[PDB]
Amino acid sequence: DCFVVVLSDIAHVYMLKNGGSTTVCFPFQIGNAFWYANGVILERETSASKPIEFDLKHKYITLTDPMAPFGLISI
Amino acid sequence: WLELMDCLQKVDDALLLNNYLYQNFQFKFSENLGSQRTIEFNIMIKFFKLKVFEELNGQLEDYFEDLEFLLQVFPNFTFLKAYNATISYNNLDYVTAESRFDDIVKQDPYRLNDLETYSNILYVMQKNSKLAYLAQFVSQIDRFRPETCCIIANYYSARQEHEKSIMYFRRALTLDKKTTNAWTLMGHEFVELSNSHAAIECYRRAVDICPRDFKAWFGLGQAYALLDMHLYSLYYFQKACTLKPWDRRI
Amino acid sequence: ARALRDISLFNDIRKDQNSVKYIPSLSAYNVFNEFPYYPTSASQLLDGKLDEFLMLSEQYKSRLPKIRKLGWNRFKPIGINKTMYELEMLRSRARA
Amino acid sequence: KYGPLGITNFITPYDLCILILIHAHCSQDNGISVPTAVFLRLISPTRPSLEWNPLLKDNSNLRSSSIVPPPVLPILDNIIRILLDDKDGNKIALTLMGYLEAINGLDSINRLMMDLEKNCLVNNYRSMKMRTTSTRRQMTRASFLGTFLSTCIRKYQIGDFEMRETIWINLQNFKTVFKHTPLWLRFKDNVHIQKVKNCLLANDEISVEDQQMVEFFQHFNNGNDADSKTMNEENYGTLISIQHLQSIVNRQIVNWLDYEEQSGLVFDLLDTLSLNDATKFPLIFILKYLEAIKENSYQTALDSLHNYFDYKSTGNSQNYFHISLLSLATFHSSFNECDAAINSFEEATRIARENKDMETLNLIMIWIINFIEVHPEYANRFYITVEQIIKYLKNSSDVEDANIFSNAYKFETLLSMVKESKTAEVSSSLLKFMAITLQNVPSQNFDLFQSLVSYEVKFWKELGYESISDVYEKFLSKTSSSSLRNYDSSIINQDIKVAFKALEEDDFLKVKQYLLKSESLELDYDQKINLKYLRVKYLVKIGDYDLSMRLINQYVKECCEEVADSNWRFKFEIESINVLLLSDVGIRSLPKIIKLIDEYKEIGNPLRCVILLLKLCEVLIQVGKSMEAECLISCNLSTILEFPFVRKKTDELLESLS
Repeated sequence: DCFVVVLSDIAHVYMLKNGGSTTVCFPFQIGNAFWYANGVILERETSASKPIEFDLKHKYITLTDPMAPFGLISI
Repeated sequence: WLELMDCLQKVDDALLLNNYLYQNFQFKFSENLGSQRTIEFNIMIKFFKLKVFEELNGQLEDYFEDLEFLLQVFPNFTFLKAYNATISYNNLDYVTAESRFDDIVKQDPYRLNDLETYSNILYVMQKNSKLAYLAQFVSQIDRFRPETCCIIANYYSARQEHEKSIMYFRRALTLDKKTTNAWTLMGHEFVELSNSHAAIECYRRAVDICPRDFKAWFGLGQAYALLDMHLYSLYYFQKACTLKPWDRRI
Repeated sequence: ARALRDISLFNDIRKDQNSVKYIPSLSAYNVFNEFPYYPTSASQLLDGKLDEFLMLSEQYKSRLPKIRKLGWNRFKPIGINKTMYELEMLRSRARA
Repeated sequence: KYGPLGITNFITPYDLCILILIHAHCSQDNGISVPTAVFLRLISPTRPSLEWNPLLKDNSNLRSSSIVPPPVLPILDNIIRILLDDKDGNKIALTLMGYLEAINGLDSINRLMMDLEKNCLVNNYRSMKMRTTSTRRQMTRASFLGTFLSTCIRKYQIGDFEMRETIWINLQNFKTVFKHTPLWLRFKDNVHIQKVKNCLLANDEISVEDQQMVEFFQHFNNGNDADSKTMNEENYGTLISIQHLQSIVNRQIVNWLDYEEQSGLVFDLLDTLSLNDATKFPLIFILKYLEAIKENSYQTALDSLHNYFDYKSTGNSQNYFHISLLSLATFHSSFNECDAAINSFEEATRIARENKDMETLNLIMIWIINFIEVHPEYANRFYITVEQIIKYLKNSSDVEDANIFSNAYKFETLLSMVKESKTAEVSSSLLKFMAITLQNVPSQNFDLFQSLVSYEVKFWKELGYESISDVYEKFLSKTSSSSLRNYDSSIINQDIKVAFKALEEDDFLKVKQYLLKSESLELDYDQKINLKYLRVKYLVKIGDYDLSMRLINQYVKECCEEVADSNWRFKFEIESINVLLLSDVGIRSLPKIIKLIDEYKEIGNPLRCVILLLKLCEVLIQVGKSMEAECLISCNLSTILEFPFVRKKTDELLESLS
């Protein structure tokens, strides 16, 4: 039972029911983050500056628990 | 340019300025000579690319084709080679960087600007006779540069003379307070003295200068880990995790 | 901190029933000489914390006579083969 | 009055203000004697050292028996407002005003230093009586002002000319700040300033030639703004010594924990430190730590807490690592983490053994049961049972304990009360704790004195005598709470009592909304049971009993296994009795009530026997045998009116029998 806050590229996972706090990094910048059952879906930052360029091959990251490595979506 | 590079804080800021330099930026063609006001054939923009992109260790773009272009125009420029050697240093490629640095000393024997990494390479490389040679030679030029007071301390640290080596690190920082890398080394030099109390402050100042120091967090975490306070050091190790997650050692 | 004896009651009953190593701090290390400062007495150690004013006061007291004490010992003028340290030594013996 | 703040080991502009006053008092030429209250407010904060541990000790000695005025900030505006209050204080305030106008240069500053040391200060009283030819009062070194002035003189001969230049630049900066104030305008002209100023400016030795260019050196240095000012390094607006800063913050945190102070001024100056004073003055970090707890910030508090323990440990040559972990454990217990604190505390015991010092273990052992007292459900997790500690502390020593035994006996009283021991032993044990606490000073040990009142009110309330409980209740402090138990616990506790009043006043809407807050708040165990008990009583009022009956017994079942709390086992038991008999079926409770009757007859608690008596009479009147209940209530009617809160149930039964 943990409350998670996601920054631009860093996530803080504070245990509320029991335990301390944890923190995880990410391969790149994150646009947004959406919760799903047992994990979070992370969307890459698309464009910033005013040139508008973006990536499309893979921009979504699935993680179950903070310590385990990330996973890739399938479409 | 240096004052402009200093105000940058994060890599995303560099991309914002780099775009601004490309679309809506142009020089006064009247003042500058012809065939130079073009952004693609400029030189400072190139030197800006090599500078900001790597000291902040940001994501590289338009960096390769520029680097070889500057090596062609400037084959004997001392600053580039030391920067080129520093690139080898930043990638944990010590053997090749040593060959790169050896050209600087032979070609330009009096340059107390990037030698701090040279004596930094030699300390990890071991070979005390060579360090004793460098320490005697560098101190002979002048003892007032920030670097000249960090090279000697490294030579004095290898000889297990700690009460003297601890002195030069404080000296090396006083000449130029921007060299925060000497804070972590000064902290380490307390640990070998079996003085954990003094070490804690030396490491702690380093993070207070700039919180994004992986070296300072790691050096402060160990000093508690050497003592029995294992859990009290867990937070410090956790903080260092976020700086360089992609490391087996941490 | 009454120690159970400053209490008059329990002190009265007892009569009837009868029938530190020092380690240097970061500020202690100075710039000029690699030898750290060693406090002379426990009074300068305030609850284990080194008083920066008190220690620097002793430093001024040490350096002050050092200027007057300059000429002693090594210094030798030209034309005189004996230093002034024993000028006052024989002068002391002169009256005594 | 605001400005950049910086620690200075030299003559602060504040220090000369005291030096100005002591010169007027000793000179005795003007016949102006500064009131003793004025000196005690100014010099006393400068006196060295008070010390204050982060936690594990609250106002053990910091509390002053006599209430003291707050320390004074280093602004000329604040100092004058002290002297200005008196009807003749304008004479005293103007004396300081004239002197600060008379001292226009560094040489003049040196004139004051030379005057005091050669004539005013005196080595010892034995030369006092032989100096009867002095026209000025003389001071001994060991006196209150003598020891102060000696440090100030020592602090003047210690620096070079660089030190004195900074002295005069800031004072003019300090002086000109007051010039642009409304108070200065009221004192624009006072004729007495010119009189007192001319008293000391005399014997200037030149008035025709040097003074034209004497003005030039000052004016050119000063910011005339006619041209661009001479460029100089940025200078701090206020200079304070370490000791003076220690007194302001200690007063601020004590005042915040539970003559008007300036919270705004103190906080702004403390935020402009150059990051090196914080290392020399580690207590600035914890001042944020107390503030961080107030808004209930987790990450912010931990960094400040860790920061305070990195700087303090190195300065103190004694090992203080064994104190840092438990305090962090204490911080962990404040946020109801509980389990995380246990692992942190466990490692504190191992480090203490390595130090091989006996005195710290008692501090560790005292912290043990204080944590268990707040959270009794964790008594099994510790490596030492609570009974083991009481046996050790009772025979700990005969000297150098003072407060250990006062602590030791109160923990036995809580266990005896929880263990539902015989009332003879509980009173005797409480007697031991009351006698030892009041023997020494109770004011300084405010924490245990409050805990005495909390136990004694609880002890006597359990006996059923509200008259005794009321007298001690006026002494229990509110909103004070205690350490290592949250910070909003006082607000919640006050809210519980409101809810109980609302149940009696039939404010079902208010309690229903509060019960919604209960399920998602983090509460202390003592707070958990009350709301757990509050929920049972509310459901009885509504009328739905199937859920409450299944709910009440699970509570008591876990009120006998998780925590061996007998008092809460009894209190939970009677609602089930009330639930049964209210549903016209109380015969099922007959086996249960009798097991408690003879059980509590041996114990001898009169409130326990009578409450069971009312339930027994109430059972007998709903069966159709009210005849004998009247006979039984008649013989015991005398001894059941002694308890006030049962009279309402007692009187109500009387009209029913009629």
